Amino acid sequence: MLSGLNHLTLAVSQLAPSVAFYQQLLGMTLHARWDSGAYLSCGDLWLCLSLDPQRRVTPPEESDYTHYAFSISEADFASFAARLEAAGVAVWKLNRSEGASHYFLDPDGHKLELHVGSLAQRLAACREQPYKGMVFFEQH
Amino acid sequence: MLSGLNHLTLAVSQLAPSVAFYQQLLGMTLHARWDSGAYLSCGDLWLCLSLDPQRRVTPPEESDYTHYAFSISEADFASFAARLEAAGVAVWKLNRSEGASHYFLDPDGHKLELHVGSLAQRLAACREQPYKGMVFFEQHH
Ligand SMILES: O=c1[nH]n2cc(-c3n[nH]c(-c4cnc5c(Br)c(=O)[nH]n5c4)c3[N+](=O)[O-])cnc2c1Br
Ligand SMILES: O=c1[nH]n2cc(-c3n[nH]c(-c4cnc5c(Br)c(=O)[nH]n5c4)c3[N+](=O)[O-])cnc2c1Br
Ligand SMILES: [Mn+2]
Ligand SMILES: [Mn+2]
Repeated sequence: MLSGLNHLTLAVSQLAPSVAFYQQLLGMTLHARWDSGAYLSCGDLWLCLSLDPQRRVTPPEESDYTHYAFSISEADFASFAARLEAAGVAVWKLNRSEGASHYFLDPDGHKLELHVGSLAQRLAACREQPYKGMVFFEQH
Repeated sequence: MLSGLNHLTLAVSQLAPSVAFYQQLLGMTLHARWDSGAYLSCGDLWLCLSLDPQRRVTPPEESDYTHYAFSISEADFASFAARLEAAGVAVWKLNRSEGASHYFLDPDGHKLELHVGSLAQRLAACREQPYKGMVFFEQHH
């Protein structure tokens, strides 16, 4: 029985700039840092940056849809999305679905997202306007 | 203030095989499924598989170290790692650090991991045997 996500490891090409991105801009808590990576936490999330020479800065058009989204409150959303744009963070997708979403890139091109809402709320929204061929699995 | 990981979206090239891998093999709860993806949950984790034609089946040597690790209890580790090997799931890295770790691949080549241990336990272990040039940022409360 799996109990959830243990940690998220991001391959980075430059450790010093990336540590600033997640600690300074995103306000994550930096717990440890060594010559090959760093340990940060964002609430219940264990984020690990690993220095990888195989890591190339990938433009969004040369990478697939794989992305990682962080939870943020409705009140704090607008100001935080402005913070990243004011800091020059690039956007790789426009929000069109339900709930607040801001799609941005990290220094190495990792596709990140700020999303307001939970899985329970997304399912409820999809019950009123479902996707093409969508089916729901309810256990009651 | 960010409150944690909201959801993890994995681009998949074939929706049906990927949905089976995470629901059947990994035992995750499938909540919804449509022509372009599926919603699954793993404890506090919101997992979303999204069908992306841009997704290419990537062998482990052509992708970087980026990986996603799932929590598992000490008791369940051994049997679960045996379950995956019995089903033919490929391994992309051998465990060398503290705690039980099994590195395996999903149908599309996404590097996954089963890990036993928390960040607090990993930090405590690194205080006795630290990594090269490692420094700790403790506030002492
Ligand atoms: O010969 C040596 N090789 N070596 C590698 C490391 C190292 N580099 N990155 C990680 C690392 C840490 N934490 C994590 C996590 Br959490 C993760 O997902 N990956 N990851 C890698 C490690 N490690 O824990 O062993 C340290 N010392 C040595 C020596 Br001495
Ligand atoms: O013209 C159309 N385009 N279109 C796209 C979708 C769609 N496909 N995947 C996702 C989707 C869902 N949830 C998620 C999550 Br959670 C995530 O991270 N990505 N993601 C994508 C969506 N969406 O509604 O956002 C549906 N209907 C339409 C129409 Br009608
Ligand atoms: Mn998303
Ligand atoms: Mn790992």
